[PDB]
This record gives sequence, C-alpha cells and structure tokens, in this order.
Amino acid sequence: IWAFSLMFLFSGRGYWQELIESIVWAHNKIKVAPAIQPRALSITQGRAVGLAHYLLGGIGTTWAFFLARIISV
Amino acid sequence: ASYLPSILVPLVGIVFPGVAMALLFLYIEKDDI
Amino acid sequence: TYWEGKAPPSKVLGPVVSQIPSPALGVISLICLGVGTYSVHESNIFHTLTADTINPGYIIGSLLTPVAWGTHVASWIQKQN
Amino acid sequence: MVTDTQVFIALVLALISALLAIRLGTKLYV
Amino acid sequence: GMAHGYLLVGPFDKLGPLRNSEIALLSGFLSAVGLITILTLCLTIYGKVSFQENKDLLTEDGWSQFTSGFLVGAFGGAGFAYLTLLNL
Amino acid sequence: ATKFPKFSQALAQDPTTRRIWFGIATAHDFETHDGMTEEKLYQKIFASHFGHLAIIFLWTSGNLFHVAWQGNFEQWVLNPLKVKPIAHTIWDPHFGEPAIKAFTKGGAFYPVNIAYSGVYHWWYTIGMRTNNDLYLGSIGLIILSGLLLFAGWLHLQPKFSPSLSWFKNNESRLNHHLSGLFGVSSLAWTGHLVHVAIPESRGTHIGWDNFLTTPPHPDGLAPFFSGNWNVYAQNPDTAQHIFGTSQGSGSAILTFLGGFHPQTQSLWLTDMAHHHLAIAVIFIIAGHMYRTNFGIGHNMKEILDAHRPPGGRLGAGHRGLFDTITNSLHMQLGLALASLGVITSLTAQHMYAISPYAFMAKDFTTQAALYTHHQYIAGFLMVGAFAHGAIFFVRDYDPEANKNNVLARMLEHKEAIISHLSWVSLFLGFHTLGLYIHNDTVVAFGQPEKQILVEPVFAQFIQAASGKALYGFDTLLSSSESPATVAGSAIWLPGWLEAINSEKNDLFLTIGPGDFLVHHAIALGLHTTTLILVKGALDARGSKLMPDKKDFGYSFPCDGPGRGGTCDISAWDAFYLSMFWMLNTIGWVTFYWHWKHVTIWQGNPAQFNESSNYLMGWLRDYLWLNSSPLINGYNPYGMNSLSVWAWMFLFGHLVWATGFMFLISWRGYWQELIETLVWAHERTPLANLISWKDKPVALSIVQARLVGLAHFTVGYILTYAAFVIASTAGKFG
Amino acid sequence: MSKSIPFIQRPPALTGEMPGDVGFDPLGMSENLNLGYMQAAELKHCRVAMLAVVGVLVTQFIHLPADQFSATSPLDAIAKVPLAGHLQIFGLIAGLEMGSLNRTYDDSTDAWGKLIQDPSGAKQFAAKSAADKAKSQLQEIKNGRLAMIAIMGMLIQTALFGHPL
Amino acid sequence: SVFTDATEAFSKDYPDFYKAGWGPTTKAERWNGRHAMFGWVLIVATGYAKAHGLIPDPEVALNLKEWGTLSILAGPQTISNERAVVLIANVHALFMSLCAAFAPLSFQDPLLIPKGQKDEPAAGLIPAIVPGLTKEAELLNGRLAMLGLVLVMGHSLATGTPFLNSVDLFLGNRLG
Ligand code: CLA
Ligand code: CLA
Ligand code: CLA
Ligand code: CLA
Ligand code: CLA
Ligand SMILES: CC1=C(C#C/C(C)=C/C=C/C(C)=C/C=C/C=C(C)/C=C/C=C(C)/C=C/[C@@]23O[C@]2(C)C[C@@H](O)CC3(C)C)C(C)(C)C[C@H](O)C1
Ligand SMILES: CC1=C(/C=C/C(C)=C/C=C/C(C)=C/C=C/C=C(C)/C=C/C=C(C)/C=C/C2=C(C)CCCC2(C)C)C(C)(C)CCC1
Ligand SMILES: CC1=C(/C=C/C(C)=C/C=C/C(C)=C/C=C/C=C(C)/C=C/C=C(C)/C=C/C2=C(C)CCCC2(C)C)C(C)(C)CCC1
Ligand SMILES: CC1=C(/C=C/C(C)=C/C=C/C(C)=C/C=C/C=C(C)/C=C/C=C(C)/C=C/C2=C(C)CCCC2(C)C)C(C)(C)CCC1
Ligand SMILES: CC1=C(C/C=C(\C)CCC[C@H](C)CCC[C@H](C)CCCC(C)C)C(=O)c2ccccc2C1=O
Repeated sequence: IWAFSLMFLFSGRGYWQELIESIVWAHNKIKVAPAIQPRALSITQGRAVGLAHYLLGGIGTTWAFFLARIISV
Repeated sequence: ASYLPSILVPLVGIVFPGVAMALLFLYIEKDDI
Repeated sequence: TYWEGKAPPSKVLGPVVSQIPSPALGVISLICLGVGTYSVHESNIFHTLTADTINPGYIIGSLLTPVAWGTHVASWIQKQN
Repeated sequence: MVTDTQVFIALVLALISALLAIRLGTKLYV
Repeated sequence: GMAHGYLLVGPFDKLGPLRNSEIALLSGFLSAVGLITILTLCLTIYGKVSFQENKDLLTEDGWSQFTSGFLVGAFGGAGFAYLTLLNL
Repeated sequence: ATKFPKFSQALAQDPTTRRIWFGIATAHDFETHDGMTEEKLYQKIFASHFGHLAIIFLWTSGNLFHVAWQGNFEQWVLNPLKVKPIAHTIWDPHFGEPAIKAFTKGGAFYPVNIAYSGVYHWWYTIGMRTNNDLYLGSIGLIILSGLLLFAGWLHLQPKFSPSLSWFKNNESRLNHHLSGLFGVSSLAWTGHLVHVAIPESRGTHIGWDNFLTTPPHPDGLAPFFSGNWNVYAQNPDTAQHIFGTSQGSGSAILTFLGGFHPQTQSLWLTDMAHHHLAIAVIFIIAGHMYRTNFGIGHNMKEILDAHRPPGGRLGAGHRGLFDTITNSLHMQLGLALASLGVITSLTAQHMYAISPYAFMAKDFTTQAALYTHHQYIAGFLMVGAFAHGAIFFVRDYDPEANKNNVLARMLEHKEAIISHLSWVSLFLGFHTLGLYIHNDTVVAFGQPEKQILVEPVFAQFIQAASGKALYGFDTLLSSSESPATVAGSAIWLPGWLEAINSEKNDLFLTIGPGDFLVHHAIALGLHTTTLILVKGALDARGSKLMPDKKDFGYSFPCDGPGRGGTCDISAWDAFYLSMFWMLNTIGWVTFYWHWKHVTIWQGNPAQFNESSNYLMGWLRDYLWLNSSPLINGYNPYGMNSLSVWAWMFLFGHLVWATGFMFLISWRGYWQELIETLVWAHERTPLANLISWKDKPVALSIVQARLVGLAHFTVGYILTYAAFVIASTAGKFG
Repeated sequence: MSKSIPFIQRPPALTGEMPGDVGFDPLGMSENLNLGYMQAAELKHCRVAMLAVVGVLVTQFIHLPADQFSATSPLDAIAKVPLAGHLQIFGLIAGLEMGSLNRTYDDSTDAWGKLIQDPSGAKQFAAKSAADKAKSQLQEIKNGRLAMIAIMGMLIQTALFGHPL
Repeated sequence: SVFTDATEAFSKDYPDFYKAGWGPTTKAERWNGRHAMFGWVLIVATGYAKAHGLIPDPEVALNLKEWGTLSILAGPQTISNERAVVLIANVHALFMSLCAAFAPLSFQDPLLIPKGQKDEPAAGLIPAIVPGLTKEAELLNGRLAMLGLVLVMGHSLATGTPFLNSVDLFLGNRLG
C-alpha cells in the first residue's frame, strides 16, 4: 500500500484523464457507457488519496514490525 | 610514478573545480556577451 | 512509384525485369525454385553436411530460392497486365 | 611496469588532445 | 580580515584531524590560510560580477581595495592567532 | 548575447535564477536556438558527434592506462582464477590507517580498487598479455581522440562544412555504414583474431614487430585461393588445451565447434573468428544494395512508396514515410535508440548465457555487474526512443504529407491501441499479483501444498527443442530421430549439446514455477511501460482535455486547474511517469537474474525454486539474507574492504529519498518560503552589503519533476549497484 | 572527354586552373572535397616523396662517415639511427609544420601560397612570367606525381624483397 | 610576423583572457621570467644545501602519525624529508605570492593588466639593449633563465640524470 500511494503522489490528473478517455472509448464501442461519466480524481483528491495510502502503508508496516518483534516473546 | 597522484588529485579535486567554478560564475553573470 | 488498384505498375520491377514478359518470368521462377529446393534437399536433408561436403553449387542454388519468389511475384505483376 | 618516460609522453599527448578539445569547443561557438 | 582570521584558526586547530598530534596548531593555521584564500577568491569574483557597469564600499575599486585589505588582515589574524597559541 | 544563454533571448532577459537552470537544460536542443537553420543544425550535430567520439576514446584510453600503470594485469594473466583484477589506486587523504590497510589487496603495496568491469578478461581473450600492450593501446587511443577533436574543429570551417544535401544522402550513408562501418570493421576484427588473438591463446607471441613474417596458418592463403578452405578448419584445439599455452593447442583458424572451451568455459576463439568473417561477408554484400551515382542499386523512396497492399487494409501504405524520416531527426533518433536498446538487452541476455571471454563466468561479480549495467542502459535507451518519438509527433509530424499513411492510421485508431494495452496490463498485473499473494497467504498459514505453481511448459519446450534432454519432451534436437538433429549432427550439434545438457553453465538454466511467475511480472512491466510511453506519444498532439496540445510544445507544465485540472498532461510528463516503470521493471529483471545466479553459485538452486513462488521469499531469502555482508561493511568493531560499498548503499538510499522531496511537494509552497527567505536576507545588517544578481525563485514545475526523477534514478542505481556488487563480492556469490 | 581516360566524361568540378589538371578524377571526388586543400596536400606529398626518392637513391651508394650511418636499406637505416637523431629531425619538421598551420587553412590563397615557401624560391617564382609560372608548376606536379609511386614501390620492394631493387 | 599572427590568433580565440593579460602577453612573459630567475637561484641553493646536508636527506621519511595521511605516498611509503623541505621553501614564496597578488604594493606591477590599461608593446627578438635596473634588462634575463630551465630539464630527461645532478655537471662541478 505504501508503494501504491506513490502512484497518486507522483502522477498528475491529466494523464489519468486521457487514459480514462481511451478506456471510455473502448466501453462506448460496445454500447457500454455509464450515464455518470467517469472522471479522474481531482488534483486535491489525488493528493489526499496518495497521502492516505502513504500513511496507511507506513503505519501498518511499523505496526506489524513492532507487534511481531515484541510478540515473539 | 607513485608521486603523481599526490600532485594531481588535489589539483583535479580542489584547484581545477575551484578555478572552473570561478570562471563559470564570472561568465554566467557577466551581463555582456 | 505509389500505386493503387490491384496490380502495381511494371516500373516497380526495375529497368530489366519490367520488360520481361510474364511467361518467361514464370518459367524462370519455376526453374529457380526447382534448382534451389533440389540443392537445399541434397545437402543437409538427403545428405548430412560436413566440413568436406560444402558444394558452392548447392549454396548458389539455395540462394536462388528467394530469387524464385521474387520472379514469381514479378511474373504475376506482369500477368495482371 | 610503465616507466616514468612512458607516463610523461602519455601526459604530453593528453595535453595536446586537451588543447585540441579546447579549440573544438571554442569553435562550436555558443 | 583581522577579526575573521584570528577567529578561524581555533576550529581547525582543535577539531582538525591532526588535533591530537604535536603539529595540530600549524595544521590549523594552514587550513585557516587556505580557507581565507578561498574567501578572497570569492570576494574578488563577487566584486567583478556585481559592480561592473576610494568611495563607498560598493564600487569596483572600492571593493578591490576592501578585498586586498581583507586578505592582508585575515592573514594577519591567522598569524597572530598562531603566535598567541604557540606559547599559552 | 546580452547574458549567459545566447541561444535564448527569452531566457537571457529572465532576471531570476531560472535563467541559469534552463540555460543548462536547453543547451543541446539545437532546434530551438534563436537564428538556427537546418544547415547549421546539421553541422553542429556533426561536430558534437565528433566530440562525443573523442570523449569515448579518451575514456577507453584512460581505462587502458590505469590498468597498465596501476593494475596487476601480468599477475592476473599468470593466475587468472585466484587473484582479483585491479582498477586503479586509491589516493584519498580522508582515509584512516585501518582503511588503507583494508583496501590493500591483490598485488598490494598501495590502496587499490578491484575492477568489476571484466575488462581484464576481455583484454586477455583478445590477445593482450603485458602492460606494454595496454600502454600502446592507450597511446593509440589518445592520438585517435586528438585526431577526432581536430576533425570536429575542421568540419566547422566554412570551406569544409558539408552541405545540407550531403547529410541527407541516405543511400551512400547506408552503403558505407553497412559495408564499411559494419562489414569491413568486422573483417578487420576477424583478421586481428586470426593474426593475434588465436596465436596468443596458443602460446605464440605475435606483435607489431613480427606479425608480418609469421603467417597465422602454416599453409598461408594457398588453401584460401585454391578453394580448399577446409584446411583452415582441420586440427582444432583439443579439449585438453591450456589457454594461453601450446599445451594441447591446434592449428585451425576457422572452425564451427560450438560449445565452450573446457578450460576457460568460454567460446572458442576460432569460432569467433569464423563468426566475424561470415558477418563481415554478409554486411559487405548488404552494403551494395542502394544506388550511389553508379547506376545500379535501390532507391529507397520508391521502395517505401511501392509497399501498399492492394487489399487496402493499410490505407496508403508507406507513402510519404521517406520524406518524414529524412526530414525529421527525432524520428530517426528514436529508431536508432530503440534498436540500440534492443541490442543492449540482447548483449546482456547473451553474454551471461554464452560466455565469450576466457575465465569469465567464474568472476561472478563481473558477470552480475555487466548484466545489470547493460540491462539498465537498455531500459534508458528504450525510454529515450519513445520520448523522441513523442517529440517527433509534437514538432516533426505533418498530417497533410501522411494522409491515409500507415503512420497516420496509427493515430487514427490510437484509442484501440491504448485501450487494449491497458487491458493487457490490468490482466497481467491483477493475475500475477493475485497468484503471488495467494502463494504468500497459503505459505503463511503453514499450507505450502496449496500453492498455485504453474510449470512453464512453453519455455521448457523451447529449451528441449534446442537439445535440453532434461524435461523428457523428445522434440526436435532432443529426439535423435528428427531431421533437425541429423542435419546438424555433423557440424556443431555435438559441442552445442554437450554445453546445453551440462549443468555447469548458464546456457538455458533450468526453470520452474518461480521463473514462470517472474516472467509474467516482467511481461506486465514491459506492457505497462509501453502503455505509458505509447499513450504519451499518441496523445502528444492533442487529447479531448487539450485538443490543441501540439501548440504548447513537447514539455509544458500543465494547462491550469480549469476543466477538472490538467497536471502532468504533456508528453514529457508521460516520459517522466514511464521512467519510474522502466526502473521498476529493470529492477525486477535484475533481481530475478541476480537471485537465480546467486542460488546457483552457492550450490543450492533449490532455495530459489522453493522461495520464489511467494513475495515474502523474495523479501527474506534475497534482500534480507544477501545484504548481511553489505551492511557489515563497517561496524563499531571495525571495517573491511566493503565499507565503500556500504557507504554507497546508504548514499543511494538518501538520494532516492531526496527525490521524493521534489516529486511530492510542488512549487507554490517553496516559492512562498523563498519569499520569506528573501525578506530575511534583505533585512539583515552586515549582509545587506552582499546582494544576489539573479533573483532567487523556486524551481519550475517541469524542472522540479525532472530533478526529482533524476534524484530517484541516481539513488536507485547507486543503491542497487552497491547491493549487487557488495553481496556477490562478500559471499563470493 | 577526359584526356587522361578517353571513355569517361570530364569530371564536372575540376577545370584547368589547377596546374597538373587532366580531368582524371574517375570517382567524382572533386565535387565533395575542398579542392584547395586537396591541391595543397598533393603538393606537400609530391615534395616529400621527391625528397625521399632522392635521399634513398643517394644513400644507396654513399653515406656519412659514421658507421651507424652506414645502413644500406631504408628500413635498416631507420632501425639503426639512434632515437636522438630521429627526434631532432622530427622536431625540425614539426616546427616547420606548426609555422605552416595558420597559412594552410586559409581560403584566399593558392596551394603554392599555402605551403611554406623558400624566400629565394618564392621571389624567383614571382619574378617569373605567368606562362613560365604555369609551366614550372606543371613540371613540379608531374615530376612529383611520378616520384610518389616511385617511393611507394621503393619501400614496398625493400620490405618484401630485401633490397629496394 | 609568425609570432604576431599567433598572438592575434590567441586574441581572437580567447579575447577575455588576452585582455586580462592571461596567455601570450608581455606581462605574462615578465612574470614568468622573474619567477624563473628566482627559480634558478633556488635550484642553486638547493644544490648547495644537498652538498652540505642542510636538507634532512632522503634517509629520513616523515612519520605518518605526526604529519597525517598527506605525507602518505601510495600506501606505506611516505614523502621523504628532503622533498618536504623543498616544498616548504616553495610554500613560503607561494604565500608571499598570494599576498602580493591580491594586495599589491601601489608602486608594484600588478599581476593582471588594469581594466583600463592595455598590455605593453612587444619586446621583439632582441629586446632593446640598456644596462642597469631597466625593464629591458629584466626581460632579457628572464628569457635567458626560462630558456635555461627548459634546456637543463631537457638534458636531465634525455640523459636520465637528476636535474640537480645535471646542474652540477655544469658550472665547474661546484655543487651537487
Ligand atoms: C567506410 C566509410 C565510413 C565509415 C567508416 C564511417 C564511420 C562513421 N561515420 Mg560516416 N559517413 C560515410 C562513410 C563512413 N562513415 C558516408 C559516405 C557518409 C555520407 C552520407 C557519412 C556521413 C556521416 C554522418 C553525417 C555522420 C557519420 C558518423 C559516423 C560515425 C558513427 C558513430 C560511430 O562511432 O560508429 C559506431 C561504430 C561501430 C563499429 C558500432 C557498430 C554498431 C553495433 C551495434 C555495435 C556492435 C559492435 C560489437 C558487437 C560490440 C562489441 C565491441 C566491444 C567488445 C568493444 C562513424 C565513425 C557520425 C559521427 O559520429 O560522425 C563523427 C555522423 O554524425 N557519418
Ligand atoms: C576519462 C578517462 C579517465 C578517467 C575517468 C581517469 C580517472 C582518474 N585518473 Mg587518469 N588518466 C587518463 C584518463 C582517465 N583517468 C589518461 C588518458 C591519462 C594519460 C595522461 C591519465 C593519467 C593519469 C595520472 C598520471 C593520474 C591519473 C589519476 C586519476 C584519478 C584522479 C583524477 C586525476 O587527478 O586526474 C589526473 C588526470 C589528468 C591530469 C589527465 C586528464 C585525464 C583524462 C585524459 C581527462 C578526460 C576528461 C573527460 C573526457 C571528461 C571531460 C569533462 C570534464 C572536464 C567534466 C582518477 C581515478 C591520478 C591517480 O591515479 O590518482 C590515484 C594520477 O596521478 N590519471
Ligand atoms: C558528450 C559531452 C558533451 C558534448 C560533446 C557537448 C557539446 C556541446 N555543448 Mg554541452 N553539456 C554537456 C556535455 C556535452 N556538451 C553537459 C554534461 C552539460 C551540463 C548539463 C552541458 C551543458 C551545456 C551548456 C549550458 C552549453 C553547452 C554547449 C555545448 C557546445 C559547445 C561547448 C564548448 O565546447 O565550448 C567551449 C568550451 C571549452 C573549450 C571548455 C572545454 C573543457 C576542457 C576540455 C576541460 C579540460 C580541463 C582539464 C580536465 C583540467 C585538468 C587539470 C588537472 C591537471 C588538475 C557543444 C554543442 C553550449 C552550446 O553550444 O549550446 C548551444 C552551451 O551553451 N553544453
Ligand atoms: C544519443 C542520444 C540522444 C540524443 C542526441 C538526445 C538529444 C536530445 N534530447 Mg533526448 N533522450 C535520450 C537520448 C538522446 N537525446 C535518452 C536515452 C532519453 C531517455 C532518458 C532521452 C530523453 C529525452 C527527453 C525526455 C527530452 C530529450 C530532449 C532532447 C534534446 C535536448 C536535450 C538537452 O537540452 O539536454 C539537457 C541536458 C541536461 C539537462 C543534463 C542532464 C543530465 C542528467 C539528467 C543528470 C545526470 C546527473 C549525474 C549522473 C549525477 C552524478 C552522480 C553522482 C552525484 C554520484 C536533444 C535534441 C528534450 C527535448 O525537448 O528535445 C527536443 C526532452 O524533453 N530527450
Ligand atoms: C506497488 C505500487 C504500484 C502498484 C500496485 C501499481 C498498480 C498499477 N499501476 Mg501504477 N504507478 C506506481 C506504483 C504502482 N502502480 C508508481 C510509483 C508510479 C509512478 C508515478 C506509477 C505510475 C503508473 C502509470 C503512469 C500507469 C500505472 C498503471 C498501473 C496499473 C498496471 C496494471 C496492473 O497491474 O493492473 C492491476 C492492478 C493492480 C495490481 C492494482 C492493485 C489492485 C488490488 C490488488 C485490488 C484490491 C481490491 C481491494 C478489494 C481493495 C479494497 C479496499 C478497501 C479495503 C477500502 C495498476 C493499476 C497503468 C495503468 O493504469 O494501467 C491501466 C498506467 O498507465 N501506474
Ligand atoms: C617556482 C619554482 C621554480 C621555478 C620556476 C619557473 C616559474 C619556471 C618557469 C619556466 C617557464 C615558464 C618556461 C617556459 C618556456 C617556454 C618555451 C620554451 C616556449 C616555446 C614556445 C614555442 C617554440 C612556440 C612555438 C609556436 O608559437 C609559435 C612560435 C607559433 C605557432 O604558430 C606555433 C607554435 C605554437 C608551436 C624552481 C626553482 C625551478 C623550482 C622550485 O620548486 C620553485
Ligand atoms: C563577548 C561575548 C559575545 C561575543 C563575542 C565575540 C563575537 C567575540 C569575537 C572576538 C574576535 C573576532 C576577536 C578577534 C580578534 C582579532 C585580533 C586580535 C586580530 C589581531 C590582528 C593582528 C595582530 C594583525 C597583525 C598583522 C597584520 C595586520 C598583517 C600581518 C602582520 C601583522 C602580524 C603585524 C556575546 C556578547 C555574543 C556573548 C557572550 C560572549
Ligand atoms: C514512439 C515512436 C517511434 C518509436 C517506436 C518504437 C520505439 C518501436 C519499438 C519497436 C520494437 C522495440 C520492436 C521490437 C521488435 C522485435 C522483433 C521484431 C523481434 C523479432 C524476432 C523474430 C521475428 C523471430 C526471431 C526468431 C527466429 C529468427 C525464429 C525462431 C524464434 C526466434 C525468436 C529465434 C518512432 C521513432 C518510430 C516514431 C513514431 C512514434
Ligand atoms: C631576485 C633574486 C636574486 C637575483 C636573481 C636573478 C637575477 C637570477 C637570474 C638568473 C638567471 C638570469 C639565470 C639564467 C640562466 C640561463 C641559462 C642557464 C642559460 C642557458 C643557455 C643555454 C642552455 C644555451 C643553449 C644554446 C647554446 C649552447 C648556444 C645558443 C643556442 C642554444 C639555445 C642551443 C638575488 C640573487 C638577489 C637573490 C634573491 C632572488
Ligand atoms: C490512479 C490515479 C487516478 C485514477 C484513479 C481512479 C479513477 C480511482 C478509481 C477508484 C475505483 C473505480 C473504485 C474501486 C477501488 C477499490 C477496488 C476499492 C475501493 C477503495 C475506496 C474508494 C473505498 C487519478 O485520477 C489521479 C488523479 C490525480 C492524481 C493522481 C491520480 C492517480 O494516481
């Protein structure tokens, strides 16, 4: 999860919006098209998700490390 | 041979970079040509 | 030399080949294919190739197979018109 | 086992090459 | 320069790699001299870059005189610090 | 003029520190220089290429000189298995006495670095034996570099500058750089191998002073002209041949033995000579294909225009590609970079499996270093190829000149390409990660018997087809009653089979479920990197978000927060994102190679076959386990020769982390901080005297992304190089 | 056309202004190479080759009194003379070439004006009439172009068959 | 002349350095000549000291502990005390040189040409002959000293003898 967060932290919204455009073309070609148009996460949401996953990954890594290092006793 | 490194390493790592950075600093902000 | 339609202009075959009538190219291509296949089969298929079995004639014949393909394509191009 | 003369002539040829590099760069002409 | 030369021998003398050798003070003095030379190079290049188109200190000649004075005073300060520390 | 960067008036007038930074990053973009024309562009590129060749040759001469002057090459050639090759001395005044004593190895009498380049094995194989030979080679290379520098200067003179038509003479360039640069060069190299390398390997000293009177073969060109070329294959070196001595030596100079030399566990020199002779012949013949003011030959424009299938499935075919390729430097640069990257990958893949250099494959550290080095360079070259293709689309593509062209039809159905690439990437990633996590979970619960271990049937089948009689497939060369084996039985099959079926080799390493999963991970990495790069290249000219992207150039920060936000929308941003995936996939490949080879070298390959099916195995048995000799380079108890590698390991970690600083935190925060810094400096006595000449501003958005990526890459490479070298050299595996 | 080769068109780039011109270039190199520099290089090769031929021929019968100057073949001679003398002559030639440098790469001067000139010889040439100037230039070009092949054959014969004859 | 053409070529190539006096300029010639004259004096003094053993002689090598890792040559070897002594005799002059280069005496000749001024006219093959403490005498002696250094070094390198021993061979073999 910590490594996964870097995907949101480093990248920007435009790339993902264009990739979603291509995927939406693929869906439309088969007459599958959600009425709720897909959108790449807003810039602020991209940062928030990256930070949340970064914190979860770090906290969980240290959580497991400490608990397994101090429960083998 | 066995004397050169003492002479050159200081020149290549101190004197050469020092003079090079001095000249580059002079040229970057020369304000003419 | 960009061409549309179903058959390229003869000028694609080059100055020499473009003047050869289709039947001549067809017979030449058949002869070349036969010789090349026969050479490739005589050495390394019907007979194992060794250090002292390298026949220049068979090497030339084997090289003649792509010439056979080119000549058969050229024969078709000449045939369409 | 390269003698000091060999090192010195290598240094001389390197200096000549360095001067040529100086001139080439100058001629690229910023 | 006098202020900053006397000031600079001490750190090299007492915390340099040769601090524990009987030649610590001389190594510190030499390090201070080298650093002073570097700083005077810095001053000269700064003067030649900043003020290019005797007076207030913000001029080519004014800054050149300031730098010469700084070098002389810094070497004086380093030498005086060495002299003082040599017997203490 | 008027400031530092002449080639940019806009940057010259910039009053901030940006002027400096961009002045460095726009130097080599000759196209954008003010008052630049096509002819001057080509001539400047030509001179720059001369300079680069001079740099390469000086680098090589430096390597030769340092090995000759400070190396132990003679001691090494005497006993090449037990002594360690020397790179250069270490004159570091910062060393302490224990460090000087610790880094004294090999020949000794001075601190020294043990060379891991493998240049010792290469030079020994090509026939060099004494420091005098290395010194002469270095002097020759220095003279050659001086000559190239002079030529670069000369071809900038008004009367020697080649005209523009000269550069775009594609036919002659191809003819000469095929028959001459590749073929004649290969002919000369095989001549060297026949005249020097082979006799030197058989104990006979051939040099400039006697190579004109001692023919490489006793018959001496009589069989060559008479047609009895078989003479040159007779009497090869018997298996009981001590390399470098006449003990069990032969006389053949052109053979097709195959396999490996038993004593050196490398390729036969005569096989290399015959190989290069054949390659030279083929290239020389190939170079006579295009016409150059001699009537005969092909005209490539006609070839390209003529290949348009009548079925119409390719539209206008290749019409108009000749003009685009010849007029665009970026397209041909990308093609060359891609081909070079494929070749670099091929060298990495083939040197380890087919050892060309005597006594290599026993110097494990050199092999690992070479493989990792060339794979990383291949990744860089591929990313560069795609980046320059995106640049070509941005500033060199002409949609009117490529109407209904094959290249235009590439953009016509770009959505399909990108969507199917995305599907393949998602499929591979989802399922490979799922299998890895499934194995991790089942093994974690003490039930390893539930793992999904998939046997790589197809790869093992290929190995069997080449003669691997270990999987019991009985197909092609693995079955005696097959046309392939019988046809090849006489020439090279015996040696090749003896080499492949022997497990003391890297030829077709035995593979299992771990190899299967890692290969699918590699496929995921390649497909995802290609997805990123192809999306960048194809959307470089515009998207629904920026239908006029081509007007903003190749590298621009964004298009503002409008209509949803457009961070990292330019093609340069696609390259920047793809660099991370390139690094990740090359890291996967190098981890796989290194761990498999380490387990094989240790003598317990079962460890990999067991622990490579779940990720915890990779984290424990490869990273945690093999880093012990590295992190112990220096401890409170003392230090050893690996201390430098441990320091570089920590340094790479630090640089990698520092890259995150530029990749996560963006400009506005830093600009607002520099505002306060400027205020503080301006309001300080005794410091108001000193004032900046260039106004200090935060790094630009694109510059910041580039610097973060550069730190990321430098740290990544340094840390992995330190790990791969130190672990292998500390455990000799 | 092409006096030298009857069956090839006269090469387009070259025209009679260059002494020794007979329209010989069959490869059409004249259209790609700086003809001023090519002419200067050819003239330098002519003069060096003529000097080498005369030197090897004179040396083949008599020598300087010293024994180490008594080598009979050119290759044995270069092998026998001490390194000091070779370095001395090389230094002389290097000084002359360095002096020639700046003038060689100009473009507003002829080939004869590029290579360093003996002041007496240059003055004699200047005092000469234009027709006689061209006549002497052609004489030099042709004698030297013979001497080049002469010296190449001389050295190859010496290396292969022992003696240059 | 050829020398004039070379100087003009240098001026065109590197106008800034030539303007400041760096490169083939008469100020550089005078400075190098003065340095070479002092250098001949110092080589004579070094020979005399070697003869009389004033230098601590190569028998003694500096201790690593006292003089640190700078004294280290290669690995275990350390710079000889004689080389150190000569280096220090040179360091005195180098410190003097920095002092006088950045803080020149008002009447002293500056190291570099003043911004306004330009380099003095070229002396020529034979500088104007005038005795006494006159600029021409100084320049002539500097040229002579530099040429002498060059050719004595050439002698020592070609024959292989040490430079000091080559100097000894000259004179009347007074020194060593
Ligand atoms: C026979 C004639 C000839 C020859 C030898 C060359 C040679 C060269 N040309 Mg020239 N050129 C020619 C004719 C020729 N050209 C003609 C007729 C034209 C007019 C159209 C040009 C126009 C031209 C231009 C405009 C430019 C060149 C350039 C170059 C250089 C390419 C860079 C390089 O180093 O090559 C690389 C050489 C190799 C042998 C590498 C081969 C590549 C393979 C993949 C490598 C594999 C080798 C091996 C397996 C690896 C193991 C080796 C390892 C152990 C060390 C090269 C020196 C470029 C340059 O740099 O100029 C200085 C350049 O810009 N040429
Ligand atoms: C690119 C090739 C290369 C490289 C990386 C090195 C690297 C090194 N050399 Mg070696 N060297 C080389 C070529 C090279 N050398 C060649 C061709 C010669 C023959 C003249 C030498 C002769 C030499 C001696 C005699 C000594 C070294 C020493 C050293 C070390 C300290 C650096 C130093 O003092 O340089 C000194 C080097 C020079 C004065 C000559 C310059 C070296 C090359 C030719 C410059 C190449 C520049 C390159 C193309 C990039 C230019 C761009 C750059 C300005 C940013 C270092 C390990 C020292 C050592 O062993 O310390 C332990 C030492 O005493 N070098
Ligand atoms: C393969 C390497 C390479 C090559 C061939 C070039 C080629 C060029 N660059 Mg690029 N450049 C490079 C690397 C390279 N660069 C790198 C790494 C950077 C930093 C990111 C830049 C940044 C840069 C800028 C900012 C600019 C160029 C420019 C140029 C042009 C001419 C510059 C020149 O030589 O002027 C003359 C320079 C010199 C004569 C100096 C030569 C250096 C000498 C040889 C150093 C020798 C010192 C020696 C080692 C000392 C040892 C002493 C020891 C004993 C102590 C030319 C197109 C300019 C240009 O043309 O832009 C259009 C320009 O503006 N370059
Ligand atoms: C021989 C091949 C080749 C050639 C001729 C070029 C030439 C060019 N490229 Mg291409 N490129 C190449 C390979 C090549 N590139 C490869 C392999 C890649 C993949 C990484 C790229 C990726 C690429 C991109 C993404 C872009 C270019 C661009 C350009 C142009 C401008 C380059 C410039 O200004 O440099 C500026 C030079 C620098 C900023 C110097 C940076 C050097 C590196 C990053 C720092 C290294 C730090 C060092 C290792 C740290 C030391 C470690 C120590 C501390 C331990 C120029 C036409 C740009 C363009 O717009 O062209 C039109 C552009 O946007 N190129
Ligand atoms: C470990 C880190 C990591 C991971 C897993 C991914 C994963 C992915 N990246 Mg990203 N990326 C990363 C780091 C990472 N990236 C970084 C550091 C960068 C540099 C900025 C990028 C840059 C990047 C780009 C530019 C692109 C990708 C693409 C992809 C996809 C590749 C195809 C694939 O594997 O599909 C499989 C998907 C996965 C393996 C993701 C994990 C899915 C899990 C297993 C499902 C879990 C569901 C579960 C119920 C969640 C419950 C939550 C609940 C408890 C709250 C995938 C979504 C490409 C893409 O979008 O392809 C379509 C693409 O274009 N990435
Ligand atoms: C400091 C010191 C000492 C000292 C000292 C010093 C400073 C000594 C200095 C000596 C010095 C500085 C000696 C320079 C010679 C230059 C020569 C001979 C140049 C010839 C140049 C020639 C022949 C140039 C020829 C050309 O240019 C021509 C004519 C035209 C061009 O087209 C072609 C070329 C380029 C080829 C001690 C005591 C010795 C040691 C002690 O430790 C401390
Ligand atoms: C009190 C205090 C403080 C501060 C302090 C300080 C800051 C000090 C400083 C000090 C210093 C900063 C000092 C200095 C000194 C100096 C000196 C003392 C100098 C001297 C000099 C000299 C002596 C010189 C000489 C010379 C010269 C000029 C040159 C050469 C010659 C001679 C040698 C003669 C405070 C309040 C904060 C806090 C508490 C404590
Ligand atoms: C961006 C861009 C670009 C680029 C692109 C690229 C970069 C591509 C790549 C591509 C690639 C990178 C490709 C690859 C390929 C490969 C291949 C094609 C291979 C093949 C192989 C084969 C075909 C076969 C082989 C074999 C044989 C012979 C038989 C048996 C088997 C084997 C394997 C052995 C350009 C510049 C153009 C421009 C436009 C855009
Ligand atoms: C300041 C001083 C001083 C003074 C100094 C001086 C002034 C010096 C000088 C010096 C010098 C002044 C030196 C010189 C030298 C020289 C030489 C050493 C020479 C040589 C020569 C030669 C070698 C020659 C050769 C030749 C011949 C033989 C003939 C001619 C030609 C020729 C060239 C070939 C005193 C004492 C007070 C003290 C302190 C310091
Ligand atoms: C990947 C990525 C996307 C694309 C990501 C998207 C569209 C999120 C997709 C979420 C899916 C559709 C929901 C299901 C996800 C999991 C299966 C479980 C739910 C997780 C939480 C939502 C509860 C951005 O839009 C983006 C924008 C700005 C900066 C960085 C990025 C960025 O990195």
